[PDB]
Amino acid sequence: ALLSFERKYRVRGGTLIGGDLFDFWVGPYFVGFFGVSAIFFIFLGVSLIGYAASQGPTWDPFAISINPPDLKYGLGAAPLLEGGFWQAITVCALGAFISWMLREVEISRKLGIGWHVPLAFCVPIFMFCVLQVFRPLLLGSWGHAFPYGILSHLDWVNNFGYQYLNWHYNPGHMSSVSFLFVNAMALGLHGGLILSVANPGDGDKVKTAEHENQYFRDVVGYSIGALSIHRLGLFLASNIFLTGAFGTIASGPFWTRGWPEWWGWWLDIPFWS
Amino acid sequence: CFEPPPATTTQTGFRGLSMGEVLHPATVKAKKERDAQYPPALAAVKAEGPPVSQVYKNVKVLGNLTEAEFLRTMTAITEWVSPQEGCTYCHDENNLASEAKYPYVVARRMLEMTRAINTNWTQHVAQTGVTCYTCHRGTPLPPYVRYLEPTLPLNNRETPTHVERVETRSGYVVRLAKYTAYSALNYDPFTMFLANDKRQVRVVPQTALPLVGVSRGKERRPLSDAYATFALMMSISDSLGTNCTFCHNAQTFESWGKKSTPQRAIAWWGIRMVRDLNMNYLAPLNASLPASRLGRQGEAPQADCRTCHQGVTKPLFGASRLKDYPELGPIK
Amino acid sequence: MYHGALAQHLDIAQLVWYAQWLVIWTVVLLYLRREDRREGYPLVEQVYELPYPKTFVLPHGGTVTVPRRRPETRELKLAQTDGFEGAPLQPTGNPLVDAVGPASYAERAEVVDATVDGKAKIVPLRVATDFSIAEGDVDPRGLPVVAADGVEAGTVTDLWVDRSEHYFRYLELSVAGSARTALIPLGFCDVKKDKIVVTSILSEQFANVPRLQSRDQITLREEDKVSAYYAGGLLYATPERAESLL
Amino acid sequence: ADYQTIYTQIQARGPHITVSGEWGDNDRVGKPFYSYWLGKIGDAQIGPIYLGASGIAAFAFGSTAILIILFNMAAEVHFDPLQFFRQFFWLGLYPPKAQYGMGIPPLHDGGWWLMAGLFMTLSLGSWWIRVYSRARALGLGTHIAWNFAAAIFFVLCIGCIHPTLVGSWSEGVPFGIWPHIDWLTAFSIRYGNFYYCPWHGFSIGFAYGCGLLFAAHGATILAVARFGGDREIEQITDRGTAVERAALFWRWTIGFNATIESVHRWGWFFSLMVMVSASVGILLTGTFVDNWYLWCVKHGAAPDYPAYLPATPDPASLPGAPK
Ligand code: BCB
Ligand code: BCB
Ligand code: BCB
Ligand SMILES: C/C=C1/c2cc3[nH]c4c(c3C)C(=O)[C@H](C(=O)OC)c4c3nc(cc4[nH]c(cc(n2)[C@@H]1C)c(C(C)=O)c4C)[C@@H](C)[C@@H]3CCC(=O)OC/C=C(\C)CCC[C@H](C)CCC[C@@H](C)CCCC(C)C
Ligand SMILES: C/C=C1/c2cc3[nH]c4c(c3C)C(=O)[C@H](C(=O)OC)c4c3nc(cc4[nH]c(cc(n2)[C@@H]1C)c(C(C)=O)c4C)[C@@H](C)[C@@H]3CCC(=O)OC/C=C(\C)CCC[C@H](C)CCC[C@@H](C)CCCC(C)C
Ligand SMILES: CC(C)=CCC/C(C)=C\CC/C(C)=C/CC/C(C)=C/CC/C(C)=C/CC/C(C)=C/CC/C(C)=C/CC/C(C)=C/CC/C(C)=C/CC1=C(C)C(=O)c2ccccc2C1=O
Ligand code: HEC
Ligand code: HEC
Ligand code: HEC
Ligand code: HEC
Ligand SMILES: CC(C)=CCC/C(C)=C/C=C/C(C)=C/C=C/C(C)=C/C=C\C=C(C)\C=C\C=C(/C)CC/C=C(/C)CCCC(C)C
Ligand SMILES: COC1=C(OC)C(=O)C(C/C=C(\C)CCC=C(C)C)=C(C)C1=O
Ligand SMILES: CCCCCCCCCCCC[N+](C)(C)[O-]
Ligand SMILES: [Fe+2]
Repeated sequence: ALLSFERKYRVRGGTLIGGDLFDFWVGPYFVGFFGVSAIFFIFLGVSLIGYAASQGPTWDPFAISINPPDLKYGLGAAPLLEGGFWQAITVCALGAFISWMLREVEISRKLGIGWHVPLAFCVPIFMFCVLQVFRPLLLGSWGHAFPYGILSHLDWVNNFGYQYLNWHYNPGHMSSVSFLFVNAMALGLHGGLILSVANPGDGDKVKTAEHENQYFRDVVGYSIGALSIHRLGLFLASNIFLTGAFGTIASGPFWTRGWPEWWGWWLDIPFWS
Repeated sequence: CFEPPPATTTQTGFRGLSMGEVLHPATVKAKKERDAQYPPALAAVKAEGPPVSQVYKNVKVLGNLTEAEFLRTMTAITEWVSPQEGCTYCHDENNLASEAKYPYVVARRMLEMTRAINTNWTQHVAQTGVTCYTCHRGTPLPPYVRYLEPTLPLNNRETPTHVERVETRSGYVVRLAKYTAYSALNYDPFTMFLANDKRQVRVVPQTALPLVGVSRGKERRPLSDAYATFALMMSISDSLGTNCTFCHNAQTFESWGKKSTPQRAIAWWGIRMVRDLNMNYLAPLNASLPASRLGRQGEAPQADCRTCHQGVTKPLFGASRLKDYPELGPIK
Repeated sequence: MYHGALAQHLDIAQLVWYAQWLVIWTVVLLYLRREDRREGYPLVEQVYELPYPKTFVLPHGGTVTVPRRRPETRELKLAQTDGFEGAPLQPTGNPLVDAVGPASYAERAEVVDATVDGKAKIVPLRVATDFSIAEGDVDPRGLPVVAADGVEAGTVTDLWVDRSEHYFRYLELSVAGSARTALIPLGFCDVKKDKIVVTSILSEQFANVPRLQSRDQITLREEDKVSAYYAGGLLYATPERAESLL
Repeated sequence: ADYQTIYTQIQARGPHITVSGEWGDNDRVGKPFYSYWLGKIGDAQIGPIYLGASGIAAFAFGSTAILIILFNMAAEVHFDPLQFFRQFFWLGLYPPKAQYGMGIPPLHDGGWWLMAGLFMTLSLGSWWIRVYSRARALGLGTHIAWNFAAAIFFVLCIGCIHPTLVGSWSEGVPFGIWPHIDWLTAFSIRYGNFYYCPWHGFSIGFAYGCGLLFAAHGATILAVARFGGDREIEQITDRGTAVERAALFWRWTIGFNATIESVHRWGWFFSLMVMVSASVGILLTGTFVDNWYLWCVKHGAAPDYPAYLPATPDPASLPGAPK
């Protein structure tokens, strides 16, 4: 149940809490304190989903939807059926995600590698907090958060967009979408380039770093380099949400009109009006 | 380029659908102050005497009123429409029955029109109704009217720039944009949907699968119809100072039942009302108005949603004078 | 009402829906997951879903077949403390020198990584005389190397440049109180204007940095040995680094 | 902290490397020049660039398309240069507003749009030959060209194939900043909410997946840069501790792992499937599905919600209702 090269890496150490007590594996999975922590919040969360589902109409997993409370309840607590389940499940989700991130730190430390992955994984946790915690706080109600259902969450995104008439004109969104597109393209390019060098076809020889740099210098007149494309990729992916967050938070608390009208700052300058 | 919190929020759909209004309190406050200028009703008067239909010589609409009531209607009408020029805006002092001044014949048609809103379009105006003031706001020219081409500013009491003037061809895209809530949509929804009843606002098929005989080549409506409907909805939204979720669950714009709010059904009646006003009362006044009031195609100024609403979901925040002025309707 | 009826009139979009899921699960389970198992499989301490070994034709002659049969040589340097498969293993000696846990190197080939035109790729600036430090950056030659304990451990003698990518990958330093140089990867180096800070290991541990067979070139296995030593230090330079932080 | 994962502390300079290809060596133009500031976060060298016929053909065809677009945009503000700069984002070149079916539209109502599209397509096709042929010239696989081909196929679907299949040029995407964006809503509305198109779902899953995968992969390689993880080619042919540690990090976290080669196949597949899934969705739209929301209702896949404000009957359906 070990990879051929794995045994030599399976030493004690690198935990943040508990020392030797949780320093072990179940099959391929490292445990650690944050492993135990994660499994607690996951077990609690999935149970509350099951309990909520049992009170609702259906057992169809694609129709299940645990929704936040009506706006009336503000930042207060709500009856379980009427949004309380939603509040409990959000706390378990945060618990599970933060546990998962800190478990990645323990694994990083045991292997003596950089902490870059758990750091990168903080970006989507932040964005979840912007949608479910920071934005609802600034508007004064948990009711502004998105519901936990596979299809119902799309209806929330849809209505949220159309509350600002045309969400495409949101400057934070324009940035976010630009990073999503260039990131998807760059992964294609990076993945394609590596495969092109290691698999040239027809029992021909594997090529070189020099071939990689030459290919892109020929095609676009620049090659960023092998290390730098990995740093760039983390940059492009991360900025999908780091720029997006400002467009989401701005919508309601810092802007109440349609997003097209925002561009009035430019269009309505007196000297060309 | 930003509006400081807090924001006022309402809920128009099931919790978790992100449906409802988003309002800046300073903006709501400024519109409330503007609309608080609605003059108060004049003191009620006892119906003492005979009907003016056999006292005065040229009363074709308000003939049932007694002298004291009729003079009250005339004092209200004057406050609402021409408070600066007074009774002589419409009247020759030497003969109060003279139709010699152009505003007189127009005022009569406007009494007919106001009574028809309050009687035939209750599905839209309910028991709030309208007075002259709803549209006119104390000036003979109502501040928010439409010609058969887009004009800026929206408020005709504001002075146009060189580029806003309809004659400057280079400002056309901006005249269109500021009528569609700053969108780039390349359609005039007033001329297309509100001037008359030629075009259908609905574009979304009511079948899952494409119906044979309306779905290929020249039998299909062009995509431009979807854009145009979108432009009407941007215009209607800005005119009422609201967003799509006031009327729709965006899940299905085309669906009624739980997928639409009662305000959407009222908006539907509003579209029919505006078309009636324009086709049967406002467009035909080009024969009765001076050249200085007409557009470049010889059209009379006409009404859209903003003419009454002026950026509020209910005109003047629901202020009524219906029970104060029953002669403006309804009329059984 | 009929037993076995579903409330579903079939249309082409419905057909293409099932087809798409089929294509996705086929590519993921039967191709991508098969490619994922080319290294470290078969498992030790199942076979029917492994692909046939892949052969690469190398740039400078020869072939390699993956997975390589080269065995793992650190087996006796760790002991099964406990009967439970999941329990961590105990080092038998100094894990930093024995090269286990985060001090582990891979059984990489004892060949000099080469440029496209057959020269050694990673060489000191005393050999690559056509290479320089860019105008504006710190020439670290002559500067002291400060270890974790604040002690000066040696002096920088050279930089090793990657001739293929035009990128410095190692510093060479004279080790104070020995006749030897050591390599350190730039990744373990804080380059200040008046010193190189190394938090990875204590000053005394620069003595046992793996030695190069040759003075002016390095093999792929040697690169791994040098790099792994410093990473070993993150957990083993002091006894309290292997212990939990909080 | 590995400061090298943030920037290059000490930059190297050396002689300009050139790898010879089977053809085209003489079509490389420019003197390479180095940028100290670029060299902090990437390679310092800018240029030279390969020209060739496909390069020049692409630039010529592309420029024609841009010129046609810019001239129609200048026409829309009647060649006032200050209004042009002001209104730029709002300006566009539109497909036909009227229904001419597949009839070639007149210049004033879609003909220019159709010409701009033809030149854009010939530009893309030329650039594809460049991306493919440069790979073959250097003895590299054509993986990039096939990823690029899926991207081009998607542009052909929204620009040309969908309009052809339903038989109207009116359905094409306008040229312009705001106008190309406005099309997204007009199209979603016409076809009953793209959230309810399963191929929109797939395409988004793969796009979000590209974010997850490049963040994870980018972060993983920086995490093992100390061990030369960035030298991905020789880690494929000769597994080092870099990719052993990378594999075990993921195996211990999620319970399974890729190889340094196979993770690039995951990346390439996810990227490709954004464009393939999107293309299938457009091909089905209007041809075989008119309203995605009602299609989901028909297959029992659309959620329902309680009333909050009262259910509102369609006024058009009431007895005595006007048209
Ligand atoms: C009508 C509605 C519109 C709309 C409304 C909209 C809104 C309201 C918001 C966006 C946002 C965004 N939109 Mg957008 N949109 C986008 C693209 C995007 C995204 C790039 C961006 C960020 C998404 C996000 O927050 O994920 C969030 C994902 C998260 C937080 C995932 C967290 C993962 C978690 C940590 C881990 C969970 C683990 C699992 C539970 C584990 C399961 C266990 C299993 C696996 C074993 C495109 C490309 C388009 C196109 C082509 O038109 C578009 C159109 C529209 N959007 C419409 C115009 N959009 C967001 C944004 O940034 O706007 C500025 C945003 O708030
Ligand atoms: C601001 C905008 C948002 C948005 C807008 C959005 C759109 C527009 C679309 C989706 C879609 C999806 N979203 Mg959603 N979303 C989802 C999850 C999902 C999936 C059900 C699906 C595919 C995502 C994917 O492949 O990503 C990449 C990740 C990959 C490839 C790794 C595998 C992830 C795995 C498939 C996730 C499975 C989640 C579980 C079913 C739920 C949790 C299970 C628990 C109870 C054990 C989560 C878990 C979250 C959280 C926790 O924040 C989230 C937040 C948001 N989404 C924001 C609210 N999302 C698509 C869909 O088809 O929905 C029907 C879709 O079209
Ligand atoms: C209200 C409107 C909506 C909408 C309408 C919409 C439509 C109409 C379509 C999409 C499509 C898609 N949407 Mg979607 N959308 C998306 C995400 C996405 C994309 C993943 C996907 C594919 C498009 C793409 O990658 O283009 C980016 C990549 C492109 C365009 C490839 C370009 C390649 C080309 C070779 C580049 C050439 C460059 C040259 C240099 C150019 C030179 C030009 C010169 C000469 C003039 C998200 C994440 C959300 C959220 C979070 O809400 C969302 C909401 C919405 N979308 C709303 C529901 N969306 C597409 C799809 O999947 O449909 C099924 C699509 O057709
Ligand atoms: C810009 C940066 C990008 C980014 C980056 C990274 N992403 C990472 C990492 C990095 C670096 C990791 O290192 C980590 C990982 O391990 O990789 C394999 C990870 C992961 N990214 C996942 C999902 C994911 N990433 C998304 C987005 C981005 N990622 C953006 C694009 C999206 C969407 C929607 O886009 C999804 C769905 C998981 C697979 C995994 C966490 C598992 C977990 O935390 O387990 C712990 C938790 C569970 C196993 C279940 C918890 C169940 C709770 C308690 C109850 C239900 C909660 C409720 C919210 C349900 C609502 C459902 C409803 C909406 C339908
Ligand atoms: C999921 C798959 C993704 C994907 C994939 C892939 N995408 C690729 C490839 C792959 C595999 C390539 O192999 C190829 C390439 O070469 O990569 C370096 C390429 C391309 N993707 C570009 C743009 C893009 N991809 C987008 C989207 C996705 N891509 C999706 C997300 C989007 C969005 C989101 O809107 C945009 C804007 C161009 C840079 C390039 C075409 C150049 C061209 O066809 O020129 C033809 C036109 C000209 C040469 C015009 C002349 C120039 C004038 C003066 C105006 C300047 C314009 C300038 C931008 C042109 C660049 C020239 C310069 C380099 C000297
Ligand atoms: C004995 C036994 C087997 C028991 C099992 C029973 C069981 C289920 C649980 C045990 C019970 C206990 C006590 C548990 C404690 C341990 C514990 C905390 C377990 C957690 C269980 C759990 C929650 C599991 C779910 C894990 C999870 C979040 C999985 C999601 C997988 C998904 C969807 C991934 C998305 C990303 C994706 C598409 C990846 C595919 C490609 C891969 C693998 C990329 C990762 C990757 C990258 C990114 C590289 O760059 C790379 C570079 C060089 C080499 C390798 C890699 C590499 O592998
Ligand atoms: C235009 C806005 C008017 C203003 C301002 C005033 N009046 Fe008027 N008046 C107007 C009309 C259209 C009519 C005909 C009404 C109808 O039912 O057809 C009238 C009528 C009169 C009369 C009756 C005169 C007669 O026919 O003999 C009187 C006495 C009268 N109006 C008086 C009056 C006064 C005193 C006003 C200022 C307070 C005033 N009118 C304003 C139109 C308009
Ligand atoms: C909106 C639905 C209106 C209501 C209610 C009333 N009026 Fe009106 N009026 C309206 C328009 C769009 C116009 C055309 C523009 C114009 O200024 O001509 C008018 C016109 C008049 C006029 C002529 C004004 C002029 O040109 O000098 C008069 C005298 C007038 N309207 C009077 C009037 C009265 C008395 C009303 C209540 C009974 C009334 N109007 C209602 C729009 C609307
Ligand atoms: C009430 C004040 C509304 C607001 C705000 C918005 N819409 Fe609307 N919409 C409304 C009505 C009454 C109608 C039907 C008009 C008719 O004559 O039948 C519509 C129609 C649409 C449609 C077309 C639906 C169809 O069946 O084809 C769409 C696509 C639509 N509306 C969208 C939309 C958007 C995006 C809005 C915010 C910008 C919006 N509407 C606002 C009523 C109201
Ligand atoms: C003056 C003649 C009007 C015109 C033109 C339009 N509307 Fe209107 N609207 C008017 C009144 C007097 C009222 C009643 C306010 C009340 O207290 O009942 C309304 C009401 C609405 C509503 C309902 C708002 C709510 O319930 O909060 C909507 C949604 C509405 N109106 C929309 C609407 C549209 C879309 C119009 C143009 C097509 C339009 N109205 C024109 C008066 C007048
Ligand atoms: C069958 C017959 C007879 C003929 C067939 C013709 C044919 C195949 C036509 C095909 C047409 C097609 C595929 C059209 C597609 C159009 C599309 C997808 C347009 C999309 C986006 C347009 C955008 C973003 C336009 C932007 C315009 C500008 C920025 C103005 C140009 C100015 C610049 C400075 C260059 C912009 C470069 C950009 C990357 C920023
Ligand atoms: C080892 O891998 C890689 C390189 O090293 C030799 C590159 O040089 C490039 C090319 C990167 C460039 C031209 C940066 C410009 C921006 C984008 C989005 C491509 C890619 C894709 C890559 O994968
Ligand atoms: C690569 C993983 C992506 C998985 C996301 C799910 C895509 C299929 C969507 C089907 C259900 C959505 N809808 C609304 C069309 O029914
Ligand atoms: Fe890589």
